[PDB]
Amino acid sequence: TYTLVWKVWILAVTLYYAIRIPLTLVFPSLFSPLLPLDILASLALIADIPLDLAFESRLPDLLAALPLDLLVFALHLPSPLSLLSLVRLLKLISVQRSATRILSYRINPALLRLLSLVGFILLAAHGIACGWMSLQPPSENPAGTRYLSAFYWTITTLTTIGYGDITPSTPTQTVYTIVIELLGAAMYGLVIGNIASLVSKLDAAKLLHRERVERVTAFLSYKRISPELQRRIIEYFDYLWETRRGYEEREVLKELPHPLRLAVAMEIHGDVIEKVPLFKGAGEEFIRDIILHLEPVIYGPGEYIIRAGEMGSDVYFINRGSVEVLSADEKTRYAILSEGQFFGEMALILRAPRTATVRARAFCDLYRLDKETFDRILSRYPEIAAQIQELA
Amino acid sequence: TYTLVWKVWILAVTLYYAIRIPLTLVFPSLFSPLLPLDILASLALIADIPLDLAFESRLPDLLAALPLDLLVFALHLPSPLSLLSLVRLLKLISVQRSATRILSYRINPALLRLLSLVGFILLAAHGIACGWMSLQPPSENPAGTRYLSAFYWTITTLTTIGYGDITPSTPTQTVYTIVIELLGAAMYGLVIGNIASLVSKLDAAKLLHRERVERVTAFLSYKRISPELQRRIIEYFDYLWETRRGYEEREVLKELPHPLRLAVAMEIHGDVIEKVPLFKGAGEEFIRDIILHLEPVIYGPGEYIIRAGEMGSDVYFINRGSVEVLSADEKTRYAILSEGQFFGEMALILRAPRTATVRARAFCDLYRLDKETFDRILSRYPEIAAQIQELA
Amino acid sequence: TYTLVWKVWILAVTLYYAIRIPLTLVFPSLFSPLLPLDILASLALIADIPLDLAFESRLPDLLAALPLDLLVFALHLPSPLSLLSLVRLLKLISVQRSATRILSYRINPALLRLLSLVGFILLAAHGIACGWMSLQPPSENPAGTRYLSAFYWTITTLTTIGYGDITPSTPTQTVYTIVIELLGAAMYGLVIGNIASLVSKLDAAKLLHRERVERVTAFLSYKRISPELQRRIIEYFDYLWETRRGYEEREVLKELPHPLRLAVAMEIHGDVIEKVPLFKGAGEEFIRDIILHLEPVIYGPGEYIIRAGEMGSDVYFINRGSVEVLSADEKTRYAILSEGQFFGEMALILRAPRTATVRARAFCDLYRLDKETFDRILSRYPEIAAQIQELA
Amino acid sequence: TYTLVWKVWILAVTLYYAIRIPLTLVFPSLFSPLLPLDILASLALIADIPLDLAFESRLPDLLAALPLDLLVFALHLPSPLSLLSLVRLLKLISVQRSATRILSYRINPALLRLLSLVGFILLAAHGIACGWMSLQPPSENPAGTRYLSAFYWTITTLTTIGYGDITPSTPTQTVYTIVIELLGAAMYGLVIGNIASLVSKLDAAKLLHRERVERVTAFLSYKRISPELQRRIIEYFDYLWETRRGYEEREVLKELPHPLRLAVAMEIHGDVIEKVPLFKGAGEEFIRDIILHLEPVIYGPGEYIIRAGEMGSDVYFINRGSVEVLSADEKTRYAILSEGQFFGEMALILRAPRTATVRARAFCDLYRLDKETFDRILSRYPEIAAQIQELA
Ligand SMILES: Nc1ncnc2c1ncn2[C@@H]1O[C@@H]2COP(=O)(O)O[C@H]2[C@H]1O
Ligand SMILES: Nc1ncnc2c1ncn2[C@@H]1O[C@@H]2COP(=O)(O)O[C@H]2[C@H]1O
Ligand SMILES: Nc1ncnc2c1ncn2[C@@H]1O[C@@H]2COP(=O)(O)O[C@H]2[C@H]1O
Ligand SMILES: Nc1ncnc2c1ncn2[C@@H]1O[C@@H]2COP(=O)(O)O[C@H]2[C@H]1O
Repeated sequence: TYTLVWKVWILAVTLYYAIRIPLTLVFPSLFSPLLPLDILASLALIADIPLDLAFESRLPDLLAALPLDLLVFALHLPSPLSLLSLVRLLKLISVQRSATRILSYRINPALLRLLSLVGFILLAAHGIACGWMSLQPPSENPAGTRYLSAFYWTITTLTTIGYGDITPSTPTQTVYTIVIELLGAAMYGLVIGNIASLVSKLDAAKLLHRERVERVTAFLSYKRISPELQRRIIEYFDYLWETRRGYEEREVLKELPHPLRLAVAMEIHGDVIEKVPLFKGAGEEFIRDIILHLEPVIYGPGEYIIRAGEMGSDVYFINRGSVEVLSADEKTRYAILSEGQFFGEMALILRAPRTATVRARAFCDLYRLDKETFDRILSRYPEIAAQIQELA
Repeated sequence: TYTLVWKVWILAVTLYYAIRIPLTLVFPSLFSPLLPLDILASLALIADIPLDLAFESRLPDLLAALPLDLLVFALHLPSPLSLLSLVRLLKLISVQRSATRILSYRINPALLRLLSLVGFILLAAHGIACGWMSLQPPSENPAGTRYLSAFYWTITTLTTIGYGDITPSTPTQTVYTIVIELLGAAMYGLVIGNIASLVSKLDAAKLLHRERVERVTAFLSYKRISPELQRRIIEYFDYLWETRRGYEEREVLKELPHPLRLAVAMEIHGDVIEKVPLFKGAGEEFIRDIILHLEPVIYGPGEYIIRAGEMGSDVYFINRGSVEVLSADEKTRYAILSEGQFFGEMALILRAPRTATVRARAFCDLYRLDKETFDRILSRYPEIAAQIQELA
Repeated sequence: TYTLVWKVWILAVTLYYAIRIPLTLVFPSLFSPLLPLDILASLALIADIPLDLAFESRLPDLLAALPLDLLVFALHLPSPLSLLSLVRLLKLISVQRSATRILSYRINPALLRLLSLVGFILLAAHGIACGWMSLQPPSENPAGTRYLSAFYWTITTLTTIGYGDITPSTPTQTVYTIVIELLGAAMYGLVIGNIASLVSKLDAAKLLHRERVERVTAFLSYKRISPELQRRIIEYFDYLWETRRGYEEREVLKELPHPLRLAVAMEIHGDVIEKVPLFKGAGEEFIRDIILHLEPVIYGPGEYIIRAGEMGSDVYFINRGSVEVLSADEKTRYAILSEGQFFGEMALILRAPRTATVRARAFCDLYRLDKETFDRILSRYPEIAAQIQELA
Repeated sequence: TYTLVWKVWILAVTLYYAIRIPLTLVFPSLFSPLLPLDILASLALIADIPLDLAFESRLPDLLAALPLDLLVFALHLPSPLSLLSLVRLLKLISVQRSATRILSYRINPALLRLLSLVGFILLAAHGIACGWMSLQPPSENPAGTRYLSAFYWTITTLTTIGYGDITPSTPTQTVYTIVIELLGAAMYGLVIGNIASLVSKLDAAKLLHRERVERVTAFLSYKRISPELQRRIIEYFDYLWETRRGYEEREVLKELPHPLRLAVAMEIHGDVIEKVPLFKGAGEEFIRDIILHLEPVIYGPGEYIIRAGEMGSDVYFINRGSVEVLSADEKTRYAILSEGQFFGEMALILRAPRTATVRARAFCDLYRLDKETFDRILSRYPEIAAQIQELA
């Protein structure tokens, strides 16, 4: 974690060069008072790439490492050959490359891109204000006022607002302004594109659920389905949103490898499976096969799970909801079942008519094992199969 | 439904503070005439969070609850310590959080976001106009004219229009204007991004259908398909758009749980299945299996459904279209079949050559059951199987 | 096709009212010279809704049908009660609703939306210019110059350019300008959103193919695949783009119903299947099953289709490419096969070692039938099965 | 590769006409000094379409081929009939059509579209500046200053900045400015839409992986999974990003035809399969079937692959990771397995209890063959089946 301090220090040093270099290009006086800071930052930049190689597309580091400054401000070079101090502003490409990889997971990449673009735009605005100040007529005005005027002009130009109170007066000013207008239009377009991209991907799951509900409702409208069934479907979809944001269990768990899927299935269904009379005293591999073949099914309130008198072929394990066991005529409540329990266990060993009616109080979200998968998997574990056959 | 009145009242109170607080910051005279309303709103805000806890990320409520105003306007504090009345404008974060959850289902979330952004932008424009009025030279002008001028300046700045008739004159005005230009560019970019996001998701189904038609047409172009077949396909796809917006039945009904899917299938196919000679007097579970295994198929106008003399293995139930039964030589019309009827019933009990030719008048949209699924499911209901075998 | 003329005439009439009504509101002189056109358009609008009901959300038609004009310009009503002539500009909602449904299939809906927005923006600019002219000081200037000035001001405002040479002078002008600035920002944001939506969906297939190629190349990079195989894959993907725009046959034909799929398969494979020694003299249903079970497979240049000495279980039908039959040692060319021919026919009746080597000159794009599907489908047609068994 | 030189030369010639034609329209003096270049470019354009037909929607070529210039500048035609020299600027449509097909694969098409739009915008700005210069009052000013002023005005207008220092003065200037404002708004909207489209599709894979991780984490949050399992899943997903950018092997290899899939599978698994005691001396087709039926599975660090005492039905081939073979009580390390080796080979010939415990050091990324697929495919190769049965 010691490299984060070095990265932050390098960011501070490059922001220092970004602010001072154009400012001292405009004002050559500011070179002796900030000399020790310049020397210290030059050493830091020289030593950075040794520390970049240790504990790990490269020209920017070499070009910003060597001190092309400290000589143009010492020998007092002319304007054409004084702009070679800005090669040290190529460190930003590397600072941004480091920042986009030491924060690619905690922060949304679109937001990181937008923030980096905003910072680059502010630095470029400072540089453009310095360039505008340089190519101005010499007048006796305070330096702060002349900076606040150049910065006001460049912010007015970059935002495409264009008040017009500060305008070009010389042909060189006009050419510079044309260039700055082009870059300002490009940068504002980039900002708008970044914002539009950031906003498009915000509510993806809500929009997907809304489109699914609209498509289902339109299809049921075509098939002339009664309003009661549509109301039940809309209440289901709403409950799905308020519980799992409209996500089916089967599609989420196909995004995982076999060991992780097995671990999740065990952590969900272990005690509930283990505490079954039929399967107690059986091995762990048989339990794993069952724990891997349970199919999620959500039953709405008042829906029929098992009806009295039907043949029946499935067993159900309650995971979240509640259930009422009732008579054939639905006059007497045998029992109320909650989490951790099960019903329909007397169907994996006999194919007899069912013994009661099962109804749902609220949304159930229970798992189900069919007798076909159970018989399929029972072929490879004959000991249990014998116990089941004797039980029958 | 009593909480909606309270939410609307809280919205009105916070819009009141949003309008009055900056206005009375600019004009300290407006504090006695609106004193009872201020007291009443202060009580409402104090009592709101007791009513927020009952019948249900929290600091904004506490910071807006306490009256940091009513003292800066009573003791006549100076400008640095007079801006502590605006902490009560943090209630907007909670009003927006309530609005985005008491209307997340009726309104498109993108539209709600755009409307909330527009309201926030108007409130911010009022506040920025007040701030611009505050840092103006003292002159004897009517208050309404000075507000209409500050509001004109801030609307001109926020929209990036920039007429330039009203411009900064002092360094403080220049700094304030630079800040306002930056926020105006950000807010306009946000508005444009919201509008682009809202417009991109408008005609999703039409675009999907258009891309499917284009891909199919291009693929048939590669395979050099005759124009008649392409014309038939385009007429089919068009009928699919004018009926179900280009949606396949099988993919729509996989978006539903087993009980809801069973209910929809029963409500679609119940009387049509029930009134079959072969299956009358059979149980409800057998009917449910058939009602669950019917496969949708749309036949175009003039298409062959059953041809005379073929072996044949399927039965068809008419759902929407019309049919003409015709001779082997297609000279005599045996019958015309409409909704609620069926044909090909003498194929689930014998594998004999067919007895007539079936043609479609218009698009049919009929269901079909194959003899393989029927035989598969007949294994678990032997009583019916015996009746079928004796019938054969 | 007579309704298109009526729709175009209604569009012309409503564009006439859109241009004349605000213009004659500004200039009350222009009411007698254009009186017959106004009467004729009023009759046309009165009679339109009788013709809207015949040969087929309704208030706009009734509100634009009755002549609320022809009285405000006849009795010379004052300004508050003179703006009731613009209710007849609600016909645009219906003209646009008709246009978006009589051209929803020929034109891209995004382009139609953009064009409708542009037309509405131009009409609104004309109306806003008229409103700006109305609330101007009375001066003796030519009407054309005053219109060209109001239109210049409104175009400068709506585009967010804001030259500033024409600016408000009165409080009413300032309020009107604030409103127009808000609507101009909204309309420009709408235009930008429409353009971004139109441009995002332009090159969908090319982008999908590019992402597939990038993903495949990156995955092969991880697995350290030799450059020759990567080059072969890239040449394949390129050929897929230059032939079918990167579309797999199997996914395109699952977008069609069973009769259309059968018709396409017959039109592709009919003569090629029919002219097979093994299957000649067989029925049409057997041919249909084969024509429905042929699987597309593209072989690259120089690839092995059948190798000498392998067991072999498949038959291949050439559809587009060319093939070279060669010896076990690949020294002698037995034959060259083109479209309409086949090879490997002596594998659906015996499971013997193969008799030659098959190589591809260029990309083949040939179909393949396995012996498993052939045996599966041969169970239900025993006569052919007997002929095959005797042939073996 | 000789056509690229001709295309570049044609691009240079059309950029020459784009710059000179409006410039010599404004300044009729510049027609004799550049006469030989004009003649040479006219010959080049005349000869281009012969070379367009050889070594290969056409009107632009014919309209730009004939010299409608060289006569309006020779006979000194008036202004209405002097604007017929610009028909030769229709060559740009063909230059762009050539550029969008000789670089559709190396360059992102969105970037190519943006660059072409930028170039067209710069050329249009030059033309608009020339048009603005033409309709200016005659004054004695240097030509360069008048161009730099017209270009400054058109760049200020096109970027929607609108300083306002240069404004219309005549009605013709006002109409021209209104037109230019409309085209500038359209072009800036097009640029913003292009940038937004380019930025939306940048980090597609990272966003897909982020959404998968968010959905999985939310679903596990609903099911109340312990933090240890969630931490293991997040470490897995992270390793998947740092290795294959979040791509599953099975979905990537379904994007390839059977020969390419077979070649990739052979190049991945060949030596590892070949060096197996059970399968040595067997044929190549049997090896191909195995090499086609190996299923990828990634095991995390510390995960159980084979547990001592279980029945066991699978064999594993190590591809990338490392493995530790351990005792039933996990006290003694039998061996450490690296790339190119395998374990569990004594399960495809007997269904005996396993003989050791297999654990993963780091992420493994190993392949697995089940005994069901092996038995399925062993039916069609009886010789090996006999060798396996005798081995058992
Ligand atoms: N007295 C009871 N208490 C709790 N559950 C019961 C009772 N009687 C029946 N059931 C359950 O109701 C089911 C209905 O018939 P099954 O064969 O599915 O198996 C039955 C049991 O799971
Ligand atoms: N006279 C008739 N009226 C109505 N439908 C008929 C008549 N004759 C035959 N059909 C139907 O036409 C079908 C053609 O042969 P099937 O064996 O499919 O079963 C036949 C019946 O469904
Ligand atoms: N002389 C030949 N001319 C054309 N095709 C041949 C010739 N000999 C063999 N073939 C084809 O090459 C195939 C190789 O072995 P098959 O059993 O697949 O069936 C063979 C035929 O399809
Ligand atoms: N001494 C050993 N060295 C390396 N691998 C072993 C050793 N003993 C067992 N194994 C492997 O561990 C596996 C555990 O039981 P299997 O039947 O899967 O087959 C076994 C071998 O693959």
